[PDB]
Amino acid sequence: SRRYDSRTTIFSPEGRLYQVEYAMEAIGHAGTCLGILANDGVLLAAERRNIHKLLDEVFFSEKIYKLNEDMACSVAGITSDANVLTNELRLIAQRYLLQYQEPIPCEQLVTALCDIKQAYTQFGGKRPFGVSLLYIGWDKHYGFQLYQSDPSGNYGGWKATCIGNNSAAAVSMLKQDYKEGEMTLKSALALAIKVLNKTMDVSKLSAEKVEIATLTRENGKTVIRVLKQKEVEQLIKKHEEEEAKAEREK
Amino acid sequence: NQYDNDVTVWSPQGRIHQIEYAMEAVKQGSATVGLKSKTHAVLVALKRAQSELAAHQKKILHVDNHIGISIAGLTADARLLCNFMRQECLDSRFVFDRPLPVSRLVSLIGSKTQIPTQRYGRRPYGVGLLIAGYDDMGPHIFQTCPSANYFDCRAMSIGARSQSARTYLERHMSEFMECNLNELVKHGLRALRETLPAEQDLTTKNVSIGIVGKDLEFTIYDDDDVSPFLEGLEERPQ
Amino acid sequence: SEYDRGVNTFSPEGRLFQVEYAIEAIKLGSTAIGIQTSEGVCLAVEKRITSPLMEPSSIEKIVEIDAHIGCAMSGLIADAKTLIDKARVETQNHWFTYNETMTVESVTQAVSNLALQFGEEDADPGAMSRPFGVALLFGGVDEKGPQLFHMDPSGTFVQCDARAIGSASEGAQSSLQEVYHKSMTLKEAIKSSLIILKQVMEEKLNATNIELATVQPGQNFHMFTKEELEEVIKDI
Amino acid sequence: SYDRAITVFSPDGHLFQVEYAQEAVKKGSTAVGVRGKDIVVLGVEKKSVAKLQDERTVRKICALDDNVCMAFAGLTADARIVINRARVECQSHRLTVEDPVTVEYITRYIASLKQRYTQSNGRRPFGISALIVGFDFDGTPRLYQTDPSGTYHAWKANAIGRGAKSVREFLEKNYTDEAIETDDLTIKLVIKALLEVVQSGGKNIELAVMRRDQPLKILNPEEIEKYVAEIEKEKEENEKKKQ
Amino acid sequence: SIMSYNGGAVMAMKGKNCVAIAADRRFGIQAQMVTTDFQKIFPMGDRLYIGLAGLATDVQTVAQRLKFRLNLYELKEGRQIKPYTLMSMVANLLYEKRFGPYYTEPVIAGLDPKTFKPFICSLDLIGCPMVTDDFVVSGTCTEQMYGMCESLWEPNMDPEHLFETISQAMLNAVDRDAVSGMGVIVHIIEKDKITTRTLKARMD
Amino acid sequence: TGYDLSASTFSPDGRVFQVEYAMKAVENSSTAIGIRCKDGVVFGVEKLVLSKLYEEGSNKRLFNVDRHVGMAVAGLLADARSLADIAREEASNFRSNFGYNIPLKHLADRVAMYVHAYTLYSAVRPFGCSFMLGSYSVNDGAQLYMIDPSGVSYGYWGCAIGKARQAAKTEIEKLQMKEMTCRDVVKEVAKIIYIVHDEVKDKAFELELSWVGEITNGRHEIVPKDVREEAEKYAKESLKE
Amino acid sequence: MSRGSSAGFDRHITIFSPEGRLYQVEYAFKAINQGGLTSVAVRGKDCAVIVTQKKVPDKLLDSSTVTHLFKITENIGCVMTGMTADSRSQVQRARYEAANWKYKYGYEIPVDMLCKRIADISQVYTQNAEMRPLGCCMILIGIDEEQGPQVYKCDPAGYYCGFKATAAGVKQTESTSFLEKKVKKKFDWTFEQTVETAITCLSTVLSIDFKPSEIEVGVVTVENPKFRILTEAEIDAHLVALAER
Amino acid sequence: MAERGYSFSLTTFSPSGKLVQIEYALAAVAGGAPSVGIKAANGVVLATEKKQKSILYDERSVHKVEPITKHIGLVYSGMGPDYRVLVHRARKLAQQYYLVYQEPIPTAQLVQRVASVMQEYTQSGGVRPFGVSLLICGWNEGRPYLFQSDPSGAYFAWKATAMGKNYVNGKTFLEKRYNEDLELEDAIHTAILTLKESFEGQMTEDNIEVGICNEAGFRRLTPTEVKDYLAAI
Repeated sequence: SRRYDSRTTIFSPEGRLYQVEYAMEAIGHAGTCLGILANDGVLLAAERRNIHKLLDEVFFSEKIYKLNEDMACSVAGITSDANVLTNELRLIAQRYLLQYQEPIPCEQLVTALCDIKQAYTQFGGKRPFGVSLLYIGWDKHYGFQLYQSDPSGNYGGWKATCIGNNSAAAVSMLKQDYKEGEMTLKSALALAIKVLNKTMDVSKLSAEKVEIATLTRENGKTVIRVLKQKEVEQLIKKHEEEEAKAEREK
Repeated sequence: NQYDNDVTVWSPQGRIHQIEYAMEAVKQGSATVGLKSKTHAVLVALKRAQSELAAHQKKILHVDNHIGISIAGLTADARLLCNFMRQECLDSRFVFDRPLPVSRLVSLIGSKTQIPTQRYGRRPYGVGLLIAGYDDMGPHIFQTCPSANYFDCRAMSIGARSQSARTYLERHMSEFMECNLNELVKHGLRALRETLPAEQDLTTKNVSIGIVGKDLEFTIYDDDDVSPFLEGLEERPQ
Repeated sequence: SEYDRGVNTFSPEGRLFQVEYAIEAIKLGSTAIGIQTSEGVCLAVEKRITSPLMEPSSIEKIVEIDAHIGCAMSGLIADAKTLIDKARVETQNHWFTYNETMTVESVTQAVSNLALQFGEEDADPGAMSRPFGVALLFGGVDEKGPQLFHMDPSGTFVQCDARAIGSASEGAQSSLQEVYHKSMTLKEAIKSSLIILKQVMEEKLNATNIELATVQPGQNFHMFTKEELEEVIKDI
Repeated sequence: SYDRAITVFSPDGHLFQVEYAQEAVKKGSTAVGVRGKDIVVLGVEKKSVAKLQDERTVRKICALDDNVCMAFAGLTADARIVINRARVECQSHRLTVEDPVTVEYITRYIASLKQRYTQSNGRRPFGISALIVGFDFDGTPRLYQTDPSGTYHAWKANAIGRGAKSVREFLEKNYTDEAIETDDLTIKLVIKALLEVVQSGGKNIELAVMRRDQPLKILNPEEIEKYVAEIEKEKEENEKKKQ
Repeated sequence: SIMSYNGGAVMAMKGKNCVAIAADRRFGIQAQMVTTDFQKIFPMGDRLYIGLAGLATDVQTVAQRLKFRLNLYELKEGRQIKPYTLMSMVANLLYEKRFGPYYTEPVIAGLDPKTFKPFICSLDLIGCPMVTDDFVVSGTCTEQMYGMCESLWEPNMDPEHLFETISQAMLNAVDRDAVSGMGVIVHIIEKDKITTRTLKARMD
Repeated sequence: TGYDLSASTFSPDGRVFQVEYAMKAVENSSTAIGIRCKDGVVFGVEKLVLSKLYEEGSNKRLFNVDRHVGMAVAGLLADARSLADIAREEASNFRSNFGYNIPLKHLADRVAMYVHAYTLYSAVRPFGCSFMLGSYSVNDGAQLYMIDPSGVSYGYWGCAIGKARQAAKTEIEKLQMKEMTCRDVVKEVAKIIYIVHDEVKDKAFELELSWVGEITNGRHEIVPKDVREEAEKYAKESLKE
Repeated sequence: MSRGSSAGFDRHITIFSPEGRLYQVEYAFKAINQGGLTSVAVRGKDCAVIVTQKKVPDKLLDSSTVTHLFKITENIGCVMTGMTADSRSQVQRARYEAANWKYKYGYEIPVDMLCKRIADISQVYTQNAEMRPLGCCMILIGIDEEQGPQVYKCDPAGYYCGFKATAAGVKQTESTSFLEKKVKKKFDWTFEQTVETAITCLSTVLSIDFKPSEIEVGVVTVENPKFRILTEAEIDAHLVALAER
Repeated sequence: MAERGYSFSLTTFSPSGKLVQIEYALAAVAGGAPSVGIKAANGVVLATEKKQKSILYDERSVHKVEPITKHIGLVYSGMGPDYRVLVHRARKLAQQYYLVYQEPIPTAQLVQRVASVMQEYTQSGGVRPFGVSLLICGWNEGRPYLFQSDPSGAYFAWKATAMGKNYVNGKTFLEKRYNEDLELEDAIHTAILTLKESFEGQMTEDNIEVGICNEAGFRRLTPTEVKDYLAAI
C-alpha cells in the first residue's frame, strides 16, 4: 500500500509541487483560450480542438460554459475535469443565490473554485485537476470582469489574457496591442481575431475552428451570446481586408 | 532486505522479522527475575539510571491487589499494557465481584498483543512482561513476549544478560518450591545479581522487589524496605 | 527515501527509527538546565537570539503549567506547545474533579502518555503522524516537596536531582555532576545553573540571553524579571 | 480517508517536508514589515507586472480584522486558505469573548494551524510565512512573523521571502529610534529596505499602512512615487554634502 | 390549522390557447394584516408560473429551492423546462420532506414550450399532482373558489373572457374569506405576451 | 522478484507466495497428529519444552473449542490461539442462533473461510498455523478435519501436521483405525509421537493427549493420567527393539 | 506498446500495462491451472452434465469430503476448478446470492443471472488494487423453464457466457477441441449420450481408463430438475456401458 | 481481513503532462472488437462484431448491444465486464432521472452522467480507469443522437464513427461513404460494410450484433433481420 503510493501532495527538495507543474504542462498542451475585457463588455475566444468532418453539431459551445445568468467560463486542459469544475461552479453560484437572493460576484465564485483546487493540491492523496479556467462576467460591485484560474489554485484579474497552446506569444501580442481604457467590443473582437490568427499558425483561420462568446449589458440585464458562424466569417473577412490594406500601404 | 520492514510480510524462511526486532527491543532492557514458592510469588528487578543524578527507572507496577508486573523494553508499551490489565481487573471486580484469575488476564494480554502483528501499519508491542499473581490456584509467574506468546514459568528472567540469571534459577528450581519468603527473595536477588557486571553489586538504589501471596497483597519495596531482604546476602561467588 | 518504511517499524537493534530520529533532533535545541534542591527547583534555558530585531520577550522556553509546576523545553518549541496545553488541561481537570493540585509525577506521566500515540493505519484523521521532537523538563513542588522530572519523545520520564537538555547537554551534565550536592540551596543552585549556562552558551550571557524560573514551597511559579536576573548575574 | 504520514523525521534529525516548505517560502516575493512608534508599515515586492493584470486581485497584504492585518510570502493559495481561517477565527473570538483579538492571539492561532499541518496524517505543511502586524487594545504596536514549522516571534522589523537576508541586514544596520520618529520616516525606511531587492526604482512595490484605531490604508502609486522621490532627494543631498 | 395561519388563495384557469393565474396579495399573521403586497406567484420560465399558498415562510422557502433546482436544470439541459417536468420536480421536492412537510400547496400554470398548449396543475403539501383541464384552486377559501369556478368557467375561452372569469371568481371568493384578499393580482399568459393586472378589491 | 511481498499479488506462475511462506512457518513446528477411530477421535502433540523453567503444561497445543470439539495446532502459537478464539466464537454463535451444538463440518467450513479471508489482501497477513478439529456425537459419529494456512479444509481418518508429517503419515497408514477403539488408538498415537520425535535434534518434549468419543460421552477432554502413563510406557517399550 | 512491455506496478497490481493488459488477471488464470484438475460440462437436449476428476492421493484422507461438485440451490449445481479455498468462498457467495434472490424476488434465480452476479463480483476484484482476484473457475448447471438445460461458466476476469459444452483446468484446450469435434457433427444427444460424451472427453484428454472413484458426475434433467450427484454405482454402470463399445 | 481500499490515485500526471493510465486504457479499447455507429436522418444504427473463439459458445446467451431505456442503446469496444458495470450504472442513472423528472432521460444527459462516472474512476483513489469506450444512441424530440464516451470521461457527438481494431481505416471508410439525409436502411448497410472492411472470415447473422434506434425506440435486431440485411449486400 505504501509502496504503490505516488505521494501527489508532497513537496519537492526544491520546494516545488511536481504534480501541479505537470498539470500546468497539460494545460500548455491544451487548446488556446483567449479573453479580452472592453469598456462595454468582455469576450472569450477559444480554438476548437474538436475539428473533424464526421463530428456532429455541438449544442451550445465546445469549451465555453454558462455558469449563471451573469457569468460564463472557458476551460483548457482535461475535458472531464473541466466538466467536474463547471458543475461545481454552477452549484456554488446557485448556493450563493439561494443564501442571499442576489447573484454571486465573480471573484467570490473564482475564489471558491480555487479553494477547491488548493484543497485537492494540499491533502487527500489525489491527483490535482488539470484545468485552467477563464472567467468573464458582470456584477454590481466591479462591473465587467475577467479572471484566470490555475490548477495550483491561484487566480488573478486581467484586462486581457490567454491560456492554452501558444499562450506566451498571445500574451506578448496582447501586451503590444491592447489599449487599456479605450477598448470597445468591436476593437476587442478585432484584436482577438488577430491574436488567434497569429497563434493558430497550423490551421488557417476559419469560423469552424474558433468559438467566440461575448458578455454585454442591455437595459439592466446581462446578455451572454455565442457568435454565429456568419458573424465570425465576417470578422475574419474584415481582418483579412485590414491585413491586405496594411500590406498595400507599406 | 525487503522482508524486515512490515509485520504483515512473511520471509521465505517462514519468519516475521519485525517480531524478532521487537524481541531484540525486549532483550535490550534491564534484567528482572520472577520466581514463586508454594505460597508466594516474587519479582526482583534491577533498575537503571540514565546518570548519577537521575532516579532509577520504575520497573515494577501495580495491576490489582493480587497481580503485579515487571517490565523490560519500551516503557510506553509497558504502560499501555499495564493500563489495559488494570482495566481488565477493574471490570472483573465490577462484574463478578471477584479477583480476575491471572491466567485469564495473561490470555487477554496475548489476544490483545496478537492483533498488531497481523495488520498493516501496526507494530508489535516492544515490551516483555513478568507477571506475578495469586489466585485460587496459588502463586503464578507468567512471561509475555512481543510475539504475543506467553509462558507459565516456575521461574523466569528477561532483559539484558538474563542467561546467567536463568542458569541460576535452573540450578535452584528444585529448592525454590519449599523455601519461605525470605529464602525465595534471597534466591531471586542472587539470580538478579548474576546478571550484574563484575564491578557492580546489588544495593538499595538499583533494586526493587515485588511480593504477592495468600495473605499478602501485592507490595513493592523500593529504597529502605529493600534493605531487610538485601541484608543477609552473601559475597558474589564469581 | 524516507517513505520506504512506516512510522512504526522496529530497527534490527529493537529501536523505533522515528523515536531515535526525534532524539537526534533534540540535540539541535538550546540548552536548558534544571536543578532540584531541598528549597525548590530552578529552571534555566538559553534563549538563543538570532537577530537584534528579534524581541527576546517573545521567546517562551519556560512556561507555567500550574501555580506550582513549571516546564522548560528544548528542541521543537511548536511541537512542545500542544504538550504544554495538554499538561495545563490535565492539571485543571484534576483540580475540577478532585479539588486538589496535581503532583509533578502525575502531570509528567500524563504528558508522556502522548509520546508514542502516532501511526498511519488504524487511526483517525488528524492524529499525530510522528513523535514529538521536544524534550521537556518538569519542575514543581507538591506534597513530596520540590521535584524535577525529565521527559523525552520515547515516552520515558524519570525523576532527576539535576539535569540538562539540549545541544550542550553532554558537557553541561558533567558540570552539573561535579557541582551538585544534596544539601545545595536555591541560591547556590541558581548560581551554578547560570555558571554552567554561561560556560556552554556561545553568546555572552546577559539578562536578555536567558530565562530563569523557580518554584518554592509556598511560592508560586516565579519567572525572574530583568532586574532580578541582572542582580544574579552581577556576581559570576 | 487518506492517512499517510507525509511529514516524518530523518536520520539527521530533520523534518524534510518542513524544510521544503521553507524553501518554497524562500521563492516568494519579499515582504517587509516595520513596527513604528504609532504606525505599522507593510511592504511587499511585486515580482512581475504584466501591464494587463488587475492589481486589486493580487494584493499580498490583507486585513484579518479592524485592527490586525498581515502580509505573506510563499504560495498564494495556501496563504489565502490561512487568511480565511484567521478571519473566521477573529470573528468567532469576537463572538465568544466580546473583544477584538490581540495580534499575539491571532499569530498563535495561525502558528498552531501550521504546526497541526506539520504533524497530521495525509497532508503537507503550508508553504507560507506571514508578517502579522497590528495594534493592541491598549494601543501598543505589535509585529509578528510566522513560519511553516509553526513557530512565531515578535519583531521590531523583519523581512520574509526571497532576498530576505539582505533586507534583514539592511534593517539591522538601519533600524533606530531616530529612524522611526514619524510615520514618514518609517515608510521611507520600509521603501529603502524594499528598494535594494526590487528594481525599477519603486514601480514593483506595494505599501500598506495601519495607524491606531484606523482602517488599513493601501498606498496608491503616486504616494509611493513621492516617497521614492523624497528618498532619492535625501540620498543625493547626503552624497553632495558628505562627499 | 398551520395552513390558515397566514391565509392566502391561489387560482389557475385554462383558456383556449392561454392560461391565467391569480392570487391574493395579503400577508398577515392570524387576524392581523402586516403587508398588502405579498408575492405568491413566481415566474419559472418565459411562459411558466407557480403560485404558492400556505405558510408564507414555506412559500418563500419552496420558491427559492425550486428556483435553485430549476436554474441547475436549465444550465445542465440547455433548454427551458416543460410544465409537466416542473410539476414532477415540485412533487419530488415536496415528497423529499414527506415526514417534515412544507405547508404549501403549489399551483402551476403555463404553456407547453414548442406547443404552447395550456397546462394547469395543483399539488398537495407532500407532492401529489392533480392535473385538471378547467381550473385548480388552493388556499383558505377553496370552497368559495370551487363554487365560483364551477359556475363561471367555460371551455375554449379567449384571453379576455378568461381574464374576466378568473377575476370575478377570485374577487367573489376572497370577498367571502376573512384572512384573504387586500388585492388580487392576475397573470394572463399568452403565446406571445404576458399581461399582469391588479384588481380593484375590498380592503377590509 | 517483488511478487512475494503481499498476499494480494499473484506471481507470473499463478502462486501466492505469502501463503506458501506461512505454510513453511507451519512446517518448522513440532508434529501434532490426530486419528479418527470407529467411535472417537484421539489427538496427540509432541510438545517441545524449550526450558526447564517453564511449568508443566505451559504453552498447551490442545484446545477445547466446544463441549464436543477439540483442537490440535501447529505453527505460530499466537495465531493458533486467535484461531481457537474464532472457533469458540463461531460455536457459541451457532448455539445461540440455531439452538444446538454446531456440526464439526460446519465449524470447520466457517473457520476455514475466516482463515482464507486473510489470504486475499495486502492489509493483513495470512495465518502461520495449521490445526485439526475433532468431534464425536451419536448422530454424526467421529469426525476429524484439518485446516491449512491457505484455508483448505478436508476430512481425515488420520492426520499429522508439523516438522515430521510424512513419517507420521507413514506410521499412521499402518493403522487399521477404522476398526479400532479409542483405548488402543491412544497407545498407537503415543507410539507414533515417540517414533517421529528426534532425540538429538530436540532435547526434551512432553506428550500431550486428548480425546473425544463415546468413552467420554461425546465430550472433548484431556486423556486421564492412568491411560497417559500406560500409553507412554507402551511407546517407550515399543521404541526399544 | 511492445508485446512484453511493462511500466510501473502493472505486474503487481491491477493497473493497465502499456498495451492495455491486466497481468494479475492472467496470473489468476494461471492459478486456476495450478490446481492440476480438469472438469468438463456438456449440455444435452434435456439434461446438463458436469464431470470432474477426483483425486485422493492418500488413503488417510476421507474421500467423501474431497468434492469439487457443489449445489447452490435445489435446482442449480456447480463444479469448481482452481484454488480450493477460493472455490469454496465463491461457492458460499453464490449460495448467498441465490438465497437472497429468492428472498427478494419470490422466485428461483436463473443460472445466467447467478453467473452474471458472480462475474460482477469478480470484475470488482479485477478493478480494485487492494485485493487479489480469485484463482478459481465456476461452471453453473441448471434447467430453465423456457430455454431448458443451461451451462454457464465464469472466470476471474469477470467474463461469463453460456455454452453447449465447456471445460476448465489443465487440459481445457484439448477438451475444447474434442468437444468442438463432437458438436460439429451435431446429432441429438440424450442423457446417456451427454454423460458418455463428457466422460469420454475427460478420459481421452487424460488418455486413461476411468474408475468410478476417479471421477465425479452431477446432472440436472427436465424430468428431474433437482441437481444430484451420481453415486459410484451409476458412474460404474456408465463406465461399463462405455467400455463395452 | 480488511475492507480498507487504497485512498491514493493510481492515475497521476507524467512530467510531460499526460495521464498514462488513460492512454493505456485507450490502448486496451483500441485492441477490442470493431464497433460502428452511424446517425441517419430517421434514426441511429449501432453495429458490432461478436465472433466466438469456438462453436461451443452460446450466441444468444450474452449480448454486446444493450438497451438502457426504451429509447437509448449502448455498444462498446474493450473489456466486456467493464461494459457490464457501465451498463448497470447507466440503467440505474436513467431510472433515477425518470424517477425525479417522470420523463425519459435525454441522451446527452445520460452520456454526461456516464462520463462523470468514468471520470470518477479516472481520478478517485485505489482504482483503475475503465478499459472501454461506449457508443450511445438515442431518440429525443424527433431527433437522433450518437455519442462516444472514452475511458478518460470525455464524450463527443458524432455523425459516424468506429471503435476498436482498425478504427482509423473504418473512420476513413465512413468519411468517404457517409452522407447526410441517409435513411436508416442505408445507414445499416453502411455500418455492415464498415464492419466487413476489417472483418476476417465469413460474416453471418450470428457473427455480428446490430441495434437500431428510431422514433419507435431502441431495439436489438433479431438474427433473421441481420441475415436479410446481409443477403441484401
